[PDB]
Amino acid sequence: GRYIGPVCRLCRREGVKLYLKGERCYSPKCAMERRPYPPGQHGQKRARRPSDYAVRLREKQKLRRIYGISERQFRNLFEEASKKKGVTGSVFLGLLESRLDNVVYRLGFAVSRRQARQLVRHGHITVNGRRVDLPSYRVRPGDEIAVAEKSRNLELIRQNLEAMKGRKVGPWLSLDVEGMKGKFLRLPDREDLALPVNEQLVIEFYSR
Amino acid sequence: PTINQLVRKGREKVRKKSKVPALKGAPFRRGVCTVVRTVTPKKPNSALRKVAKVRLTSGYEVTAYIPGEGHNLQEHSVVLIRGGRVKDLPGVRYHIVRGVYDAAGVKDRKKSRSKYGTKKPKEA
Amino acid sequence: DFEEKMILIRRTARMQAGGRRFRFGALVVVGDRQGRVGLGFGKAPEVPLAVQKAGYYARRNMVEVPLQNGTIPHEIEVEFGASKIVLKPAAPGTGVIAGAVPRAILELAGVTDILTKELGSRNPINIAYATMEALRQLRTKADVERLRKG
Amino acid sequence: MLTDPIADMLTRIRNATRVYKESTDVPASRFKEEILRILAREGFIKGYERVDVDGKPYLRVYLKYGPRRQGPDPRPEQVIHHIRRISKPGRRVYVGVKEIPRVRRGLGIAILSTSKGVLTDREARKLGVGGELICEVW
Amino acid sequence: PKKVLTGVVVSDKMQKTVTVLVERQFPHPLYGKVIKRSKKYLAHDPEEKYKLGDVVEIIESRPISKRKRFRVLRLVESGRMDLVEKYLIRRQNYESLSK
RNA sequence: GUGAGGUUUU
RNA sequence: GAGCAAACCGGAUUAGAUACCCGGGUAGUCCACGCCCUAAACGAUGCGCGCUAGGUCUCUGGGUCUCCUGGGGGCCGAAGCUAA
RNA sequence: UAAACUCCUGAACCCGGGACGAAACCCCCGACGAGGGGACUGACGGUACCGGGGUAAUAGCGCCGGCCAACUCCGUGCCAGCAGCCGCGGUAAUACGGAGGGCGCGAGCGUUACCCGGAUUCACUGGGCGUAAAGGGCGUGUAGGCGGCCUGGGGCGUCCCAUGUGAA
Ligand SMILES: [Mg+2]
Ligand SMILES: [Mg+2]
Ligand SMILES: [Mg+2]
Ligand SMILES: [Mg+2]
Ligand SMILES: [Mg+2]
Ligand SMILES: [Mg+2]
Ligand SMILES: [Mg+2]
Ligand SMILES: [Mg+2]
Ligand SMILES: [Mg+2]
Ligand SMILES: [Mg+2]
Ligand SMILES: [Mg+2]
Ligand SMILES: [Mg+2]
Ligand SMILES: [Mg+2]
Ligand SMILES: [Mg+2]
Ligand SMILES: [Mg+2]
Ligand SMILES: [Mg+2]
Ligand SMILES: [Mg+2]
Ligand SMILES: [Mg+2]
Ligand SMILES: [Mg+2]
Ligand SMILES: [Mg+2]
Ligand SMILES: [Mg+2]
Ligand SMILES: [Mg+2]
Ligand SMILES: [Mg+2]
Ligand SMILES: [Mg+2]
Ligand SMILES: [Mg+2]
Ligand SMILES: [Mg+2]
Ligand SMILES: [Mg+2]
Ligand SMILES: [Mg+2]
Ligand SMILES: [Mg+2]
Ligand SMILES: [Mg+2]
Ligand SMILES: [Mg+2]
Ligand SMILES: [Mg+2]
Ligand SMILES: [Mg+2]
Ligand SMILES: [Mg+2]
Ligand SMILES: [Mg+2]
Ligand SMILES: [Mg+2]
Ligand SMILES: [Zn+2]
Repeated sequence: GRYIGPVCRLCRREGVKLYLKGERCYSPKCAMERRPYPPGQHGQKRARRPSDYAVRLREKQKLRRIYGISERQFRNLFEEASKKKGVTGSVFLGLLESRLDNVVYRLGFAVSRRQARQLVRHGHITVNGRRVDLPSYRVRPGDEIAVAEKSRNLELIRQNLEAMKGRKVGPWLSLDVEGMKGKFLRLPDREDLALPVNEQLVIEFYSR
Repeated sequence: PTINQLVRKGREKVRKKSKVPALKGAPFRRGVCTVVRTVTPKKPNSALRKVAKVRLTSGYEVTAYIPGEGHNLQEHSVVLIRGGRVKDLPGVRYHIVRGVYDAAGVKDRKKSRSKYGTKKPKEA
Repeated sequence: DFEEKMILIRRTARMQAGGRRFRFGALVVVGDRQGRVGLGFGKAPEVPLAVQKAGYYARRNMVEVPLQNGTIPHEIEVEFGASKIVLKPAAPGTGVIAGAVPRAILELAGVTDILTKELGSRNPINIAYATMEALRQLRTKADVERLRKG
Repeated sequence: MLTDPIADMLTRIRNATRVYKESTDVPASRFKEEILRILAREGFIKGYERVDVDGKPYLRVYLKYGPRRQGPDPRPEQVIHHIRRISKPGRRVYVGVKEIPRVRRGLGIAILSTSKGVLTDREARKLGVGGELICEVW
Repeated sequence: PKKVLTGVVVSDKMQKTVTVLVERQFPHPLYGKVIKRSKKYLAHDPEEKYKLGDVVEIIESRPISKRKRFRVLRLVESGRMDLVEKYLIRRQNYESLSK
């Protein structure tokens, strides 16, 4: 219920290529090829410079549209992000990366956030028997995560460890492919958690 | 100024007042319109705009504006009031919410539909 | 190898007999994100000369911004006419909180975190000259220690 | 009258630094004596001594500046940028151990008045004292 | 911990009692200025030794009247009639503001 | 040392 | 109460003079009295003290009068101030 | 990629099970105390929840000249209207009504009334008084606010330490 509809529409208005479909994104058919312009019948208009409100608005979209967590679901996350003691623009990224959408997706149990959100949402992916139908769970550091025992032999999970048959994901997590589980070890940093988002011009907009 | 004058005299409060004279701090208030004669606007614009002098329940009688593409009002009509101001009229500082049982909204209205108070336009 | 972002375009006018003319004055902020920053105010009747001439007017001056922990070293209160710009330091990762013109200058000089506020007037020319006058007062600890040798 | 001779002495400082005097005078006092080893301690002014002009106890003030650098306003930059007295008679100012202002983040300094003599910001944070905030050079 | 506060005698015109105001210092809670205010604390004098124009010490006790609570314990000094003028000239400055 | 019967706003 | 001069009476001007110009002319302007409470009562700058380049024209006290030592009245002008 | 289509999970729906909240009061042994043991009780509720089977199955609101994110056509020709301000509509209206598109939020979205900040627009931090509003027409003088140098006392104001206390 966070957003239902055209999702590759947001890439053409966003600019830089976004990964939110999986098999369509990594293939050369992500609709960024041959259609660079933003949607609508205006599209390739004159090269008008976006305003300084509009640039940080599109930066709100490059922090918000990919993660999918909405705005009223997002101001509170920035609020305890500012309440934590440290660099808030670096703690906030891993703080959103402590949720069962992108912890499970960075573990690779899904091909996109719309498979991690839904397959966690039905209640399959469990935290040690305590099955969670709810991707808003804050993942503790060092949490081991496995799929359901009935979900170990589905027609979609077998296509959801296919690319990650032993993929060397970065040091903010670990995984066991032959045990079909993982372990989110510690919170990810700013740069080695490499996603196309800028840090500096975000707290400036959210403090206004 | 000086600190002794700040102790003796003291700073003053700005004492702003209510721009709308509707009593009891009311966002909305029930009223009865009397005469719906028109008022000509100010210098830059000219339009035979719709304006009804509406007496309230708090003993007042004010000058109100009718928004939208026409209206459905009579002389003994119960007109709920909103407030605000109309810029290019000399006495009007009230608006009328279309959607109350004596002020129904104007048909063919589906863009500012909740603002002008009509239900969903039924498909055919 | 600078960035050279123009931020203000003003259309001025003077009265000639029969019909008033035009003179375009832009406002170009130039920088390279490593402390070098310049300001230019041009005079040209048409727009790309108003941006280019103010560009070279931003290029023939240069002032170095000292950067301690990626940001400005100390707070300042500077009055340029009626505009009273006040800058303050911040923690790392706090944010570049500024008005329109320090939002248009400090992101060209390269300040990571700034908490500033002006008082009095709202003229962007006086906030610009108040900003370029303001950052010249920025000193580190070392250039005060080697100044104070008593 | 000389209602504020201490602010008059700080006006000798901030007035002499703008017009670039080598030496200037101030009428002597034991508290004006007590101000000056902070400035000579951190290098604001050079020294001070009890002098006598026309049978009057006075005090010399020896300013210093920077080098004559090239550019507009070729007169050298001052040690203080200025001084504003906080302890006014119209509004007395008293601070605690935690009511210590951040005097230009650690660049300038404020002079306080404690019961154990005249004492400053950093050794007020280290010693843990409090008193009447005299002035604040920055 | 009954408070022992110093006052000054400005009037003993009524028998078996003294009219004593107490000066005190407190900063303003917003502007921060040490200003001197006063408030009269009527005290009982059973010995009739404290004359007009004294500087007395005040201890609270059990009340005998409306608007009496305190009594006189001791005199610190005496004789300074100039402060009694510093009240009473304000008593003869109120008549110049009327109809 | 010297000058105005004197004007109205489209 | 000499002159001037509100109000007012006549001459020219103009559609119009009750105005600018002219002829007289009324309190008033002048003196002592008790009052009245006002302004462009202005330098459109409250009082007092201390510091901070000078040049230039005069008043005034003293000397060692060539120039200096105090105060006061104008112009330009360093730093500084102001939106100028 | 929006739709239909191949595949999957299947919210709703149905079947079965059933809770912490409850062990005390009450008796027995024991020296009527101390200590140990035994017995009754659920409105919520056949609910939250568990084990299965099982249907792809709701979406709208406000805005689009600048402030502030987002534009083409048709009709209206100072009329109908928008409107928080600047202000538009006089046959190309990017400001009106409609169609499409886009923007922001999402089971929520606009509007109203009040309060704060914005507003340093009561300035204690954080404003002025020659010309923007402002120095009383001027002086004496009451109260008050203050106040030259040096030495000594008081520790009242001021500062520091421990404690009571600032409940929940
Ligand atoms: Mg769809
Ligand atoms: Mg008009
Ligand atoms: Mg302003
Ligand atoms: Mg004319
Ligand atoms: Mg005559
Ligand atoms: Mg004068
Ligand atoms: Mg001369
Ligand atoms: Mg002379
Ligand atoms: Mg002299
Ligand atoms: Mg002179
Ligand atoms: Mg001059
Ligand atoms: Mg200058
Ligand atoms: Mg789809
Ligand atoms: Mg199928
Ligand atoms: Mg099935
Ligand atoms: Mg019972
Ligand atoms: Mg028994
Ligand atoms: Mg028992
Ligand atoms: Mg028991
Ligand atoms: Mg029952
Ligand atoms: Mg039950
Ligand atoms: Mg299906
Ligand atoms: Mg815009
Ligand atoms: Mg609009
Ligand atoms: Mg505020
Ligand atoms: Mg305020
Ligand atoms: Mg102030
Ligand atoms: Mg002002
Ligand atoms: Mg004027
Ligand atoms: Mg004025
Ligand atoms: Mg006095
Ligand atoms: Mg005194
Ligand atoms: Mg003193
Ligand atoms: Mg002593
Ligand atoms: Mg005490
Ligand atoms: Mg409490
Ligand atoms: Zn895509």
